[PDB]
Amino acid sequence: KISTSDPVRQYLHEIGQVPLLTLEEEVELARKVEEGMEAIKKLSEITGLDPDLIREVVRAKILGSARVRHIPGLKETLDPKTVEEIDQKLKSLPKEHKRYLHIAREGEAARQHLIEANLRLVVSIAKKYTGRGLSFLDLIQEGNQGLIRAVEKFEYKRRFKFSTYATWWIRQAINRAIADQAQEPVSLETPIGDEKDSFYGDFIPDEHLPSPVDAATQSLLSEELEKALSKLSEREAMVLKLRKGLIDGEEVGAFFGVTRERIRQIENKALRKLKYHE
Amino acid sequence: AAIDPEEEVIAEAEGVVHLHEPASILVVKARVYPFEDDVEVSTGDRVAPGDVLADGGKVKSDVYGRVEVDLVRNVVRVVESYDIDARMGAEAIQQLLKELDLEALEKELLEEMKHPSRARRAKARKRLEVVRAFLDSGNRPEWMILEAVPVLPPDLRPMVQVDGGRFATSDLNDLYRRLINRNNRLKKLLAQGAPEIIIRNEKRMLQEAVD
Amino acid sequence: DVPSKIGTLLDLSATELEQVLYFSKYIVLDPKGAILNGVPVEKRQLLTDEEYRELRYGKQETYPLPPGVDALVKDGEEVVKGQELAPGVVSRLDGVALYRFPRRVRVEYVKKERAGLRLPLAAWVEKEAYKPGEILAELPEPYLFRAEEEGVVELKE
Repeated sequence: KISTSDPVRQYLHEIGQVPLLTLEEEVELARKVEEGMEAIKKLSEITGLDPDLIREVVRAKILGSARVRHIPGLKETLDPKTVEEIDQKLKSLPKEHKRYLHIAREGEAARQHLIEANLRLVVSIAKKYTGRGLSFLDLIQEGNQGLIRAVEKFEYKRRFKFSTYATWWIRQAINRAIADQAQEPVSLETPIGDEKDSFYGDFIPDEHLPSPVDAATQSLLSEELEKALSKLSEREAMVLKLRKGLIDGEEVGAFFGVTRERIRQIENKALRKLKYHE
Repeated sequence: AAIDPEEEVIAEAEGVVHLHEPASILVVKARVYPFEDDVEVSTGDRVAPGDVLADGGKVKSDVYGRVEVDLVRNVVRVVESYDIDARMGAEAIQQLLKELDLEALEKELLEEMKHPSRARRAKARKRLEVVRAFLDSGNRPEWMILEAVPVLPPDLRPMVQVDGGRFATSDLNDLYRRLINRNNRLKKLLAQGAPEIIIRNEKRMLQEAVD
Repeated sequence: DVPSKIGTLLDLSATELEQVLYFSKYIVLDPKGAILNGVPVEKRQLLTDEEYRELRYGKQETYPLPPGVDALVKDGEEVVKGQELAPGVVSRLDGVALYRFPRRVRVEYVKKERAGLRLPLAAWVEKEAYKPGEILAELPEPYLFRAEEEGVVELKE
């Protein structure tokens, strides 16, 4: 049925089942996660293997079974066959080192239990970006991306709690994706005039295919521009080169650090000599 | 051990360690399998009775379940489950379709059709139609679900400049962006670690936007 | 589409199974799902998140305690169907009681010492089968004999 309320009684059910004990469990899991982090690092040391690699082998073992397989640096490696090789390499490693495996396991599974508990927060966050130009579900999913992001960074040592730490990283994922994804272009099919049967593609003719003077012009343009750009002192050129043409619009803020007089001055004089060399 | 090295509960002269007040109480259905000497096989795995449970031979657990590892009481609980191949959404059905013998289902339906008495075999007839359809000069039913989506060319769903700073868009492109969005966020949701209900929510979104 | 092309084909509740599981998280057993429920492996059949969680997770349960009470945490080992856990804390979910998150903890230091006394000689009044709580000497009318020594009066509760 209608997925308005489905992923809500999805979320609020296991958050109903796990609304974290504000301190107790909350931190219980954070600690476990760091325990995993370091267990993993020392395991990298003992095995000569990659930290994120061990990380992912653990992850694969916990979730039961998965394709998974994406990592920084590389992108793959044989999954069902090989992962167990890594597990039995964990089985050789005596009590002393085995311990780190047991703990890392508990850690990563705690990490997931944590996110699962903290999702209703994402819900209530994304609730205040409703009519922004993204779907509520799109909003929330970006939020959850932000909360996972928060989990990977969080240092429980410094006493402040995850609720308000995560708040930020969620707001960041949301306002991040909002800029990209979200008077706009009007749809191609609308009743025009007498609202009978006309679609607004009906009414518009064709002009030109080649749309020329684009590639060739830019080709001459940027090159010559750059030629004279280079032929005068780079301070002056570059100033309103990038001030006017690599971010935004400012003369008040223009100077790195000289007089408004001097920017004004050398700007103008630079242009002058640039246009007509004597 | 607590946060600050400042006053943590350091051990005094020998003391038997009892506990009074829990915050809550767990009632998991599980088997308690202590181990004393040597190590084991860590939290999470499947068992029934497996191979090498605890101490490296002595202990082996009978009942089917999921492994936990207790570092305090050096015990392992074994909760009720095993690799229970349970799937949700289209992936599951892709599988279902791939494992189907339409020849077999044909004969099965033949019998299902004629032999049961009337008021029933109507739907077996209608079902037979589609099976025959497939096994006729027809194709294999596993393509009935998608994992590759063709994109329509662009000029058939074009983009243009009307009256100045307005543009106009074939409605199909906003749906195609909807689906690029969802599918990509899915990929990076698998990359950036994978809590189930969230990935499902995304997968559901994905279905929704293909539809 | 009217005859649900896939829902008719696959042995399906030719409508609601598919609607249900495609869009939602609902499930059907892929190949072998060995375990228990009130029937064995259900090769083709479907279920809710409740029963499914009751298979991926097992059968966990939370029982809350007002900041003060605690009956049987020491039973961090056993529990039955419908067990008393505290004053107003039942538990029908039958499994194994487990200590969650503690507060109070008892350290017993167990101080040793050594002391003297004086008995009815001929009367058997010393067994090694006696530990604490146990009998020492019985029924001599009376005792008042010489505890040879003297000093300052000191008594412990």
